[PDB]
Order: sequence, then structure tokens, then C-alpha cells
Amino acid sequence: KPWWEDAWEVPRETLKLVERLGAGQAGEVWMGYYNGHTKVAVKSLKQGSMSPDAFLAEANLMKQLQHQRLVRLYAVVTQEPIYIITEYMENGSLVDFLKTPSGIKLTINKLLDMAAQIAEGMAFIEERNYIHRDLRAANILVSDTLSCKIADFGLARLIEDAEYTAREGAKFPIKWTAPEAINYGTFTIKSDVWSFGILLTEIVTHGRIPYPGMTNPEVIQNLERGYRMVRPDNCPEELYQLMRLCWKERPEDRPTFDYLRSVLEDFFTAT
Repeated sequence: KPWWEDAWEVPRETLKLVERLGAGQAGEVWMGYYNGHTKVAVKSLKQGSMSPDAFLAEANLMKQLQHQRLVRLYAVVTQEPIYIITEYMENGSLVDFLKTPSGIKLTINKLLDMAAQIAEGMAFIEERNYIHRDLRAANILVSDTLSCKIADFGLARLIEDAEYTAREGAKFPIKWTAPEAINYGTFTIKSDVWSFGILLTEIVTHGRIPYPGMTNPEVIQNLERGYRMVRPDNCPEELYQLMRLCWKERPEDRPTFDYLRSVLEDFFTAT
């Protein structure tokens, strides 16, 4: 729908940017207010860094994925400078939140609860035939009530058949990416499953880098031998075994997100 009929377009006058939340080569993210009273996050495009069409594509996809466990699209301003306005998550990225005084104090029970919330959002993404491709603790946002939501849908894609193939020179974070994706550029919801297992290690170590003390080549070498990440310190064996399921060799042997959600809720409502 053209902007003049688009229920999501808002005049830029409705927004007041107050504090920078994040910055990058492609733009910034600011906390601001919509119509004076409503707190929101505003993602601005750094003019020239990337195509505006590319930037806006993420908003168009978010329109198709509305769910409580996914950061919600609020509005867009499609005239330059362009903005994607979204739901504000007070405690920022989970990977950062877990290192704060509040985060450090969380019990394993609350961490299990948070993992279950994340699996619940991915189960929605899964059932709608989408994939995220950048599932890591940096991309999980935390609300003021310590509820988690999936964010950053830049790489997210609608899966027509069963797989999306990235193009030749596409590069991805080796430590979080599934081997078939590193090797063949092939992504499916099972690749996200692999990433979730890695994400679980980030939750339990309060934000530590996965595969401690290893470089990317060492990670690849170890994986190809049949090894997986060494048990993190103070990681409940039940959770470690759930991670191992996420890291099954064959994509088809990895569980669904709805299965992971169900198990993590049992773990939580046990601890």
C-alpha cells in the first residue's frame, strides 16, 4: 500500500528522539517518544550505507510476524531520512543485560524461563514458515518486566520451499551458525535450531562468547571430529543435553522449536 494509505506510515513530526541506544555502519537506534507519551525505539538509516528499499524490507517482514514474543513494528517514515519505529525493550540486549547487577542475580529458574520465552517466539516464526538467521543473545531484547523478545529481522526470510540459500560470498558468525549454513550457504529453521543451542550457552554463562578459548578454525576442526562445545561452567546437565539435541549432525534430527519450548517450560516448572 502506498504511504498515504499505509496504516503504518506516520508523519515524522510525531516523533521525538531522546537517547541513543545503539549505533552502526547502517544507522542508529534511538529511544524516543511517539506523540509525546509513548516510549518507542527508532531505527534510522545512515544515508548511503545501504539501500532504503533494503532497510524498509525488514519492516515489511515484521508486519507478517506479529506476536507477543517478537519485537513489534510500531510505524514507519518512508521519506528520507527514513525510520522504522518499533516496540521499546527497556533492558536492551539479553547478552548485555545478563552482565548487569540485576542480570547476575538471576536464578537458573529465571534463566530457564527466559530460554522458554525465546523458544516460544521461535516456535511462532517456525510455524509461519520463516527463519531468522541471526539468532543469538545479542538479538534477544529484555523488557522492563524481564520478559524476552526476538529482535533484528534483517536476515529473516520467508521460506517458500524448505530452504534459503545465501549468495556465494555471504559471511556469517561461525560460532552461532549451523555447519550446513557455513558450508553450503543453506539455511532452514533447523539452522536456527542450531543457533538456539549456542544461544542457550550464552544464557547459562551470563553472556560469555561460545566455545571459550577457541578460534573459528578450531571450532570447525572440533565440530568435524564429532565434538561439540565443552559443558559450560555451572550448566545443568539437562540443559546441556538439550543443547546437544540442537547440535545434531543432520538438520532433520534437530528438534522443533515447539519441542524446545515444551521441554524448557518443564525444566522451569521443575526448578
